[PDB]
Amino acid sequence: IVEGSDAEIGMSPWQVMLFRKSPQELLCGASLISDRWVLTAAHCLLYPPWDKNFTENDLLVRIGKHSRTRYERNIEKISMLEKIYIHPRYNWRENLDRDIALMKLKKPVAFSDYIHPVCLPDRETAASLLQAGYKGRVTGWGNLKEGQPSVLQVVNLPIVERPVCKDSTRIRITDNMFCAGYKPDEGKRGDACEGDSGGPFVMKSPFNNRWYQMGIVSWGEGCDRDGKYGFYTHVFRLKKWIQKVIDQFGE
Amino acid sequence: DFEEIPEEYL
Amino acid sequence: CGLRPLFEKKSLEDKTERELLESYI
Ligand SMILES: *[C@@](O)(c1nc2ccccc2s1)[C@H](CCCNC(=N)N)NC(=O)[C@@H]1CCCN1C(=O)[C@H](N)Cc1ccccc1
Ligand code: NA
Ligand code: NA
Repeated sequence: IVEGSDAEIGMSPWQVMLFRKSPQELLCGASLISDRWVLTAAHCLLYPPWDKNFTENDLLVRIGKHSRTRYERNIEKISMLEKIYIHPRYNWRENLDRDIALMKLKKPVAFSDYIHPVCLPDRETAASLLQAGYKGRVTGWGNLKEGQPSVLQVVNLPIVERPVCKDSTRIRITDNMFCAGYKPDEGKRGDACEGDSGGPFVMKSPFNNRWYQMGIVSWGEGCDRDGKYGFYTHVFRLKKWIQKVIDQFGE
Repeated sequence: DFEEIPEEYL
Repeated sequence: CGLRPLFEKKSLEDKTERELLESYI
């Protein structure tokens, strides 16, 4: 995160850390959606240009974390994956279209003051909130500048209109993506940045005041550049896919 | 600079 | 889902959630 602040404790209890056993190191962010299911960016697992192809055995999922680096002895819970599921039509060859994946935990995690799932949007929730101008919140332990924070960082950013999104870049933008950030005029800064990938873009419903995950940190060019925006996986558009695997494989 | 984790985990 | 133990649950608000809510016209 760029230009964000330290999270308060228990502010984002669905925040997960994707963790490499060896070298043990931070892979990406992720989110807890139930006691056995984690949502991440498919590019955190599979990205051939960079020679990335993780298997279950390669990873650890860390939940209830605050510190980037320490093992939080009576707070965090570490889990093993039972299974990874990537969007069959994820496009790693051109634009990261459908950048989403689900991870099934070996054993269900117990909820706590620090560990609690986020909701998945519904058509009407998506309808009223996914609006240009409306702000969302991003969290992660990624790069501070286009180095690494000691504690979880948070930033609030406004949703931007499709055309502006589209005119900011040469990559082909699809309906499975939205972009967020301030306009250079606007004069407020903030962005996600490398290492933030796979983390949640959440909004708080003013109707039932629950936290909903609208997006997943996906890609950008640079971090906090003026005239540029972060891109996120549009979670609602991909809901059915999600519905499908949970319903065909777990819970 | 990652502090070490419980071998029960790996 | 989405109701945080240390916040919604005790009816406490985080330091910047209002910036969110105020943007929802
Ligand atoms: C995110 O943190 C990561 N994913 C990986 C996975 C494995 C190794 C390391 C990391 S970093 C990062 C988030 C960027 C957010 N930026 C802004 N909001 N400003 N994502 C990436 O770096 C992705 C993954 C591959 C290429 N990425 C890019 O963002 C490229 N800069 C742009 C790009 C987009 C689409 C196709 C190819 C390149
Ligand atoms: Na363009
Ligand atoms: Na920017």
